Amino acid sequence: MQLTPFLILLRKTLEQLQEKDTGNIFSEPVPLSEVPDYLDHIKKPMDFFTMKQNLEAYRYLNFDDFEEDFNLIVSNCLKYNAKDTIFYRAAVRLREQGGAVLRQARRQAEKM
Ligand SMILES: O=C1CNc2cc(Br)ccc2N1
Repeated sequence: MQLTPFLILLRKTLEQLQEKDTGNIFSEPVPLSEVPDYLDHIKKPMDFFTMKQNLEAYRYLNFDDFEEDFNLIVSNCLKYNAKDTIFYRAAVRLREQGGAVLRQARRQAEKM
């Protein structure tokens, strides 16, 4: 496949995913000022802005690795936060809704 169409597809998929983050709690790195003990539990932080940066740095050359970092956004949040928190439920919703976005984008990818 050709790189340029693939990357415009990842750009579109990334904005579709970011759209699901209505609370805007995944679109920027978790502020270590608000959450000082965060990197004590979270080995690799991830967020949609970082993903965009990674995309443009050509770090995503297949959907698996793109999807890998999205999954980090979700799993980091499930790991750090108690089940009874808004944050945890947000991550579950993102897993669900983002999963559907990803399945479709992958389908368009398979077409390529
Ligand atoms: O796990 C998280 C996801 N994002 C976030 C943003 C702020 Br602001 C504060 C805490 C978190 N924790």
